[PDB]
Amino acid sequence: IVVDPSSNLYYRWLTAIALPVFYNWYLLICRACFDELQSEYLMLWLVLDYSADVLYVLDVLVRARTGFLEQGLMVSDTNRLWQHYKTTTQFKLDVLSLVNYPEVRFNRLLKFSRLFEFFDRTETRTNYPNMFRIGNLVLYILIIIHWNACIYFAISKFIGFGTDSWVYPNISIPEHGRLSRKYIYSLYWSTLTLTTIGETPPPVKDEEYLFVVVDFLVGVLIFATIVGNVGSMISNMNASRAEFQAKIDSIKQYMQFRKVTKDLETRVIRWFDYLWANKKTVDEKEVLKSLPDKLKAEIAINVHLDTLKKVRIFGLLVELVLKLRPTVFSPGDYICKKGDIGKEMYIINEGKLAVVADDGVTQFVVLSDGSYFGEISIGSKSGNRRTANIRSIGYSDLFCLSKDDLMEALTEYPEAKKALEEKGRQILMKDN
Amino acid sequence: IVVDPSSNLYYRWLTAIALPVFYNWYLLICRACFDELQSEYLMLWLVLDYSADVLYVLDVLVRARTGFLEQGLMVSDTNRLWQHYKTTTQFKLDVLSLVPYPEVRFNRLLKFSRLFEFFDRTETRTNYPNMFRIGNLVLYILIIIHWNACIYFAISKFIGFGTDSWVYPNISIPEHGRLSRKYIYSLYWSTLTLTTIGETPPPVKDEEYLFVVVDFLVGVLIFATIVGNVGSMISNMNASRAEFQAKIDSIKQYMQFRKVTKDLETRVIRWFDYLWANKKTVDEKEVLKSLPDKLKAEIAINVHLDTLKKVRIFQDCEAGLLVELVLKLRPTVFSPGDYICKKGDIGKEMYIINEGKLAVVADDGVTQFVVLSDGSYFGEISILNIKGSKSGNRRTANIRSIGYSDLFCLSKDDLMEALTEYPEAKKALEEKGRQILM
Amino acid sequence: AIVVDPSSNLYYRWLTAIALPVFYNWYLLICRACFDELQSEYLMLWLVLDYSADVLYVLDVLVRARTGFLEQGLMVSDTNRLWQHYKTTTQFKLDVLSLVGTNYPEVRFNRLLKFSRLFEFFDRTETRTNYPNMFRIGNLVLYILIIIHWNACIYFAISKFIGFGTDSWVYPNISIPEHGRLSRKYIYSLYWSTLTLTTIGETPPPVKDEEYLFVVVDFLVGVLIFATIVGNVGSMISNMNASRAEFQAKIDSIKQYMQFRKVTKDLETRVIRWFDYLWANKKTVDEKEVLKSLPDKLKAEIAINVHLDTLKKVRIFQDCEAGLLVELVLKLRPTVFSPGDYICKKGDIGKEMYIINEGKLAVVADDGVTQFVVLSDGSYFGEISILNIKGSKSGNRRTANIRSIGYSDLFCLSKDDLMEALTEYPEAKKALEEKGRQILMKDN
Amino acid sequence: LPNSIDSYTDRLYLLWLLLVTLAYNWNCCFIPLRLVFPYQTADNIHYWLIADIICDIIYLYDMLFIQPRLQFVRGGDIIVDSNELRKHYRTSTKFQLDVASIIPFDICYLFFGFNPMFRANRMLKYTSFFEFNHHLESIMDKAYIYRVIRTTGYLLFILHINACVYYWASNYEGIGTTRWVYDGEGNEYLRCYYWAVRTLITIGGLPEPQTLFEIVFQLLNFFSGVFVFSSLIGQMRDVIGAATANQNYFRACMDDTIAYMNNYSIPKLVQKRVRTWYEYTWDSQRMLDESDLLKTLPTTVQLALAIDVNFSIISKVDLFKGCDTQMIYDMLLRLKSVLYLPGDFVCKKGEIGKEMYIIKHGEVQVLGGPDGTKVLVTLKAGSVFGEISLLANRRTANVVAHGFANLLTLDKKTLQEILVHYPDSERILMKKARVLL
Ligand SMILES: Nc1nc2c(ncn2[C@@H]2O[C@@H]3COP(=O)(O)O[C@H]3[C@H]2O)c(=O)[nH]1
Ligand SMILES: Nc1nc2c(ncn2[C@@H]2O[C@@H]3COP(=O)(O)O[C@H]3[C@H]2O)c(=O)[nH]1
Ligand SMILES: Nc1nc2c(ncn2[C@@H]2O[C@@H]3COP(=O)(O)O[C@H]3[C@H]2O)c(=O)[nH]1
Ligand SMILES: Nc1nc2c(ncn2[C@@H]2O[C@@H]3COP(=O)(O)O[C@H]3[C@H]2O)c(=O)[nH]1
Ligand SMILES: *[C@@H]1O[C@H](CO)[C@@H](O)[C@H](O)[C@H]1NC(C)=O
Ligand SMILES: *[C@@H]1O[C@H](CO)[C@@H](O)[C@H](O)[C@H]1NC(C)=O
Ligand SMILES: *[C@@H]1O[C@H](CO)[C@@H](O)[C@H](O)[C@H]1NC(C)=O
Repeated sequence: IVVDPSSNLYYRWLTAIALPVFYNWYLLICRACFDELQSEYLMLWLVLDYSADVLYVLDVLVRARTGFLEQGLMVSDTNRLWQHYKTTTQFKLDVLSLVNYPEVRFNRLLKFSRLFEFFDRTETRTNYPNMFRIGNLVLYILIIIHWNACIYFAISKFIGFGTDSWVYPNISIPEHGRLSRKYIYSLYWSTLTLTTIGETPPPVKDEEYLFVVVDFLVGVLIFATIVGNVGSMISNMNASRAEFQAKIDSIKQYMQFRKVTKDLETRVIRWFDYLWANKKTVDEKEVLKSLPDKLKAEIAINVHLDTLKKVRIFGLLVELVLKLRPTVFSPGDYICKKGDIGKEMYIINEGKLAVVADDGVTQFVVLSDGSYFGEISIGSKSGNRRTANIRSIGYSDLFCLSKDDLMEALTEYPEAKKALEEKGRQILMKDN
Repeated sequence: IVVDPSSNLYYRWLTAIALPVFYNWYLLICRACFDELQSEYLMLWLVLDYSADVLYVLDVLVRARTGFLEQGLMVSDTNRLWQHYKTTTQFKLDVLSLVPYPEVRFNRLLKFSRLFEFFDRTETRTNYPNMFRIGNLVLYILIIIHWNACIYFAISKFIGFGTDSWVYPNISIPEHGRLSRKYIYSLYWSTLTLTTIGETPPPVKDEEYLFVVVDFLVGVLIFATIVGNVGSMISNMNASRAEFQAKIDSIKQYMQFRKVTKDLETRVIRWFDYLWANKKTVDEKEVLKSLPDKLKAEIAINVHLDTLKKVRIFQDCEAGLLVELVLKLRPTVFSPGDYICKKGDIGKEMYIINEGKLAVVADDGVTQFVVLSDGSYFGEISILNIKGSKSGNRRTANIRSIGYSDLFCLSKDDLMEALTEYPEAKKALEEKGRQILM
Repeated sequence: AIVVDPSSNLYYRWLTAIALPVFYNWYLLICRACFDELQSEYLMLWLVLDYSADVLYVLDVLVRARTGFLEQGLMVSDTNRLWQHYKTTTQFKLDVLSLVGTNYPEVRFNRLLKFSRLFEFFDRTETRTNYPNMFRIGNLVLYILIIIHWNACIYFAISKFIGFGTDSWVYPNISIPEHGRLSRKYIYSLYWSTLTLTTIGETPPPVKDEEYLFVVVDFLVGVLIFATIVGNVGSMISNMNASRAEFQAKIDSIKQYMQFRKVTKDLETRVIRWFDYLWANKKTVDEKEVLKSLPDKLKAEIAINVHLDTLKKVRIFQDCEAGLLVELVLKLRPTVFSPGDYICKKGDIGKEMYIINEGKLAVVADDGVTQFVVLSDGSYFGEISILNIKGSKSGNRRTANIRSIGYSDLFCLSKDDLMEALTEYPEAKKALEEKGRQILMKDN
Repeated sequence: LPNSIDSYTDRLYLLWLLLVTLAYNWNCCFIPLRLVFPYQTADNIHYWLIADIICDIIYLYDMLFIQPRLQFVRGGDIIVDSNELRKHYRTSTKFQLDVASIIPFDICYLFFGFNPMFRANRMLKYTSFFEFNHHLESIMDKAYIYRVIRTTGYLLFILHINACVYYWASNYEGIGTTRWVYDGEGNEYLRCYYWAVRTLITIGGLPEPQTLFEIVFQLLNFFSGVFVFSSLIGQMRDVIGAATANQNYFRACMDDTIAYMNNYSIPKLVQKRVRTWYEYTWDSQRMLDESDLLKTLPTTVQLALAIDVNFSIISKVDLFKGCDTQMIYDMLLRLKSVLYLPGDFVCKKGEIGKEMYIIKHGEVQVLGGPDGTKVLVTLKAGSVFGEISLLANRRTANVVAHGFANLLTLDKKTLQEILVHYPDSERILMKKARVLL
């Protein structure tokens, strides 16, 4: 057997090893600082520690018998795999890890790297990354508050219960002799100390003074860090929406400075409402330039042939959809007025447009998702211009394309070259 | 009949239905937990709850008659609207928020999406987006503080009033027994718990210990949300001033490190202060590129065509060259006393004077020959021409500014792309041919 | 006439050995002047440490009179010029003011004036370190331990001026053996100072009006300075990610684009596997982006000294020259393609030329996966359709189908960058042209 | 007192803006204090009236005289005449706000009690206060200490307003009646300011409020204290970050470069060479590069800054004289400053030359002896080398930097592009090449 780190089996094993490391950190500092859960029910810690021990040695076997990506290929030679694993600090920590019995159980905490690999893999893999970031920083403040609650109960056990007012009170009293009372009061003191709140009892000895000073300074820096990253995450949750409202506000400030007319004001605001409520508010040319060009062209052929498998006369478009550049035209706008110069051609995708001749009247035909706008402008007594009025009837999208770009993508297709020139000359034959 | 989801009739319905949702949430969790409200203002809550039922039923009717787009055209087929509304999940939420102790109205508090949609479309629509983000934030934290206040009073009613210390005190006494006293002390408790101040009486039972720990952790995450949010709102309110002051101290620190001449520092610093006091410090094309092409032409056409109809190309009706020019304008302001074109040198552009006061001067000292005002266009000699009576492609004179002049620019290749299929290339040629004679 | 340059290791070792005395003075002169039992009990330890700090301060004057500076590029060496540029500066007057019975360090407060040497040490350690964000977090922790300790001593001086146990706010009456020990005095006054500057306040409330004014001034000094501290510590602990957050934002925008545009699940997990590969093999830093600021000699030097595995094996690099090889790798940019995809097809245009570097991809036939020959690192392809072959059967058309067998780190190189490279180096250029022409004769 | 006071080149106008902000800040700091505290008794009432008359005379003298006597820009040109600028200040909204400010309520002071609430209409000069703070911020050389002092002044002012409202609430409920209120027995302003710190900072530890008005006051004070603490402290952290932005950007770029070189394999001598390059460019540039900061300016002011520094440097030298000054202007525009670490070669013999260099603040050397070790000439700052770019091509000698040299590059493409515009200078520099063979 051999497995790669991209495998869904490997992610499922990262889940099943993310369970007992989290168990071991949380309940092992709770056991080794409380010394009442053990003496109440040892047997659950026997069966859970046996399960965590066999999952740790199975993680040693799976981290032995997984492979990597050397020279672009996965590696299956198991003796060199064992030598590569044996020269690694992760296996060094694992044989320092796998040497009842809460001291060697406390030695079984050193496999945190599986939990960090779980957090990366889930942070990339999920479709609720924000859920994950809210969930793992809530997990980090609960582990910090739990370890500080158990450190407080160990300091109170080292001083003595109820010797003075700072420590836990006397456990001969049956109200302070419940394990639920011990854990939730030490958690409440840990919350009051770590979140810098106050209304604790005031300390009256020197180790209590040094510990409350160290705990308040760790409380300020841990409060700042972990409950400032939650502020950065919950204010980076709406980020592209914040950039879109930034674009809206900036355009509205420029229009309220420049004293523009009210119909243009509400047309621009309704264009912004169209781009918000139609969910097309992501600018793909700016946020999708950092991808490499091959996967950029692969997602281009995928989504553009999924929208555009309604191809005209010439099937196989692997070179013609390279530089499709969409633009959204508002309803009531004219694509080209009656007699203008022509540079670029427009194809229709998910739009419904129509032809005019006197700007509003003379609808000859409505237009489906088939053909071009600028098959003429690219002898027949004509050339290099458009002679048809095309008003945008609805909220359409239309790709634009360049003549030199289609010519240099057309040098491999002479059949499409002669088909395009023949259908443009045939359109001039039915027009002039 | 159909409503349009962009129109102001649907936005007035959005404001008229954002009221009962906010009433429902706020007064709902007040009424279910206090019970002096429920047993004392019963006719008022019955009138307001009948109004909330009939506005939820009219909201079900509006979403059964709303419109939605299909390839740029909205659907007027009401069977298609009702079938698409039945297939989406907002109808299932809108029926589960209307099926008949207000546990019935706890079922009714389920239309949460409409208040978020109202806040979103008001953040789009209104002219005070930072004020509306401050108001949205303040309403969110007041809803959290009010809900936690009613949860604390229900925990005190479930344990028993005045038996313990951390619980709200005994209601038999007339001090802490009025309903205004109950609600104001309970909201005082929850603002001290949620903003991590904690001057409250400490808990004495383990259930109250657990509730205070859960309440403090929810409160410290709410404290982080309002610190980051309010700080980001004030920084985005002063973001233009912050970026302009970063540009000012960047330029000023660079020039004071370089030991450059002090009147030149004062000239460029007052130039930037002119650019901020004219509010032109953010550029046009960097936000009109987020605008599309036809709307960029429509936002550009009116001001620049009205200031380009004063200048001397307005003789005949060749406005396609003018819309090709005003799609290609580069507005650049000039400090007073600064020469635009020094004489006899290279020329890469043509200029349109818009709200400036210019003077063609002599070389050594300033002797004003002619005063070019708004309405004069200049710089047309640095394009292709005959010999005439002058030399080649250079600058024929010295032109400086008198005051702070705003200038449109027309570069070479943009004028060549705009300078096809029109006789005003030849008309500008004969006008500058007369100028290079005289 | 031995000058010390300010960039050497000897100057930095001297900044460590002077950065100590200054921190000992700033940490313990206010503490010896406030807690009087530290001056009363211990005397010989402060005598030995204070004589060592005095001789190190006079040694600091003797080093700064003989340090160099950068004037017209070259390091100056004339020690009279060094002493003149020392003595016409404010640091000379601050050092002679810093270097002006045996129970009073209240005249010894003037030796706190080498804050310049302490900040010079922290700037040179923050340059010369290897863990910069860990050292800046340690620097801000050292600043708040200085401020908390200084305010603890200021609180005990105010309590000694008012009178111990006179009222509830001050330190209590020190004739009691509980409150009387020196360790109890310092740790309780540090507890009061952390509780004031941190703004918690489990402290007793003040009584006298001078105590009210001190607690108002101390809470405002706490709020402003700890506002600066918690803001800069939070910005440092958000700056310690710096590449894991931008990458996560880019994969969040990619996955929002995937769930919006309804791209199919196999290609969705393909781009998931691509971004997992680029993070896990740590090629997420873009070389020409993060070295956009360096000059050409440093960019050429670093592109030798990271791409020598390319440089020692490629047949272009088999007989060319050093300047040709460094302008080529300086104009070379690395990509990586997923396995089983098409880098370049049969019939297309020739835009880029490609070099194998820790990749293993074979040239394939027109349909299917039938390997012709594998091409390991050192081989290259592209040159026939990039450079204009005169004896060719076609022009600007690729002659074979090339797919990727493994995850191959490859080098794009444009025709424009290649013709800019081959300018007055024609011998290897025609050697590659005859190589491409003879494989064209094999390749019809 | 002229008719034309320059708004930015007059220190006496800035000192007058200091006097009108002292007469504004007196009202906005001592209206509440006089309104709620017993400091305006029958003894010091003429002292407070002399201060109010002095600030009202500064108000009236400023608003009548100084307001319409500065100079402003309208219609593209600077305005210098008196009557049109007087009508401009009349048609502004600032004059309407200032006559809304000064309503002389002394007729009601002689009728209806000495009440500073009648004088509290004089706190409507935020335009003059923010004009003062903008003028002092754009005049001051290191403005990051003044923005911090302005935020600390805002914090001490909002604490002063909360201390006055706390003493008003205690004086409305009766002083010392309950346990929440102020009870007397000391300095009244200091104990109420202690309350305003311990509430607005959200510390706590006060007495607990007892009745309805003090519970809703402590609740609204703590809530607005959370928001104004997290707003003005966030403003403090923002102005400190905007201060430390240049060094933070430089540490970010050097952090990414040294982390990249440690992430890959690069030896420690090249690591030391790259970090001493960064050390020298911060100790001599205080910036990362100049091109990102300079290229966001317009063309004539970029030409002015570059021509002032580098055309004074190239007008020291006369090797390129007898030539077109406009060619020197465009060549001045198209330069890039490049650094060279001491000991290394910028160009070796046998290489292709495609640059030209003019050394500015550096010292380079040539090496063309028996093996390129004997230094022929040492060109100091204000000399030139190149000429293989101009010969229309291998390199003659080994040019090495002696110290931390700083060179201005000049490319072969742009150099031939500027020399094919001007033929006479091309002839003169070709004669310079023919005598410099
Ligand atoms: N002239 C013309 N163009 C039409 C008509 N119907 C559709 N079209 C398209 O409209 C066009 C507008 O741009 P083009 O000149 O590029 O080419 C024209 C045709 O492709 C019609 O009846 N007349
Ligand atoms: N020299 C000159 N140019 C003028 C005059 N009136 C208008 N202009 C324009 O001003 C110009 C400034 O730039 P150009 O040299 O490019 O060309 C010149 C003319 O087009 C005039 O009286 N003299
Ligand atoms: N056509 C072809 N190219 C090959 C072969 N083996 C290696 N190559 C290289 O693969 C190439 C792909 O790009 P080019 O057309 O630029 O030039 C071709 C050759 O340099 C082969 O068998 N056929
Ligand atoms: N060859 C040479 N160059 C010199 C001498 N003195 C100064 N220089 C400059 O040194 C140069 C080094 O670079 P270049 O070849 O570019 O051009 C050469 C000259 O400009 C000299 O004696 N010989
Ligand atoms: C707790 O109280 C009992 C008697 O009430 C006493 O014997 C015991 O010593 C106390 N515990 C401690 C730790 O002192
Ligand atoms: C609470 O109120 C009831 C009402 O009569 C009273 O009997 C009881 O003693 C009160 N409890 C306390 C603790 O005051
Ligand atoms: C402190 O205690 C001693 C002995 O108890 C006493 O003599 C002295 O007066 C006390 N001082 C004060 C200020 O209480």
